[PDB]
Amino acid sequence: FVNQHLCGSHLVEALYLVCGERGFFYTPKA
Amino acid sequence: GIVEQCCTSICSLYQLENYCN
Ligand code: NA
Repeated sequence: FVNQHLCGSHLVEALYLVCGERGFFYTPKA
Repeated sequence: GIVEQCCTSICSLYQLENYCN
């Protein structure tokens, strides 16, 4: 699920699943 | 940033994990 174009909620979902209990930062403007 | 690497080009686990805390 990671090796494709991921945008918007699809990208947040991938971060959520991969990062697990670490959590993540979603900084689209950086 | 993440949009350029994973939305307008193809994402990778290596890259995604750079955004985990
Ligand atoms: Na999870």
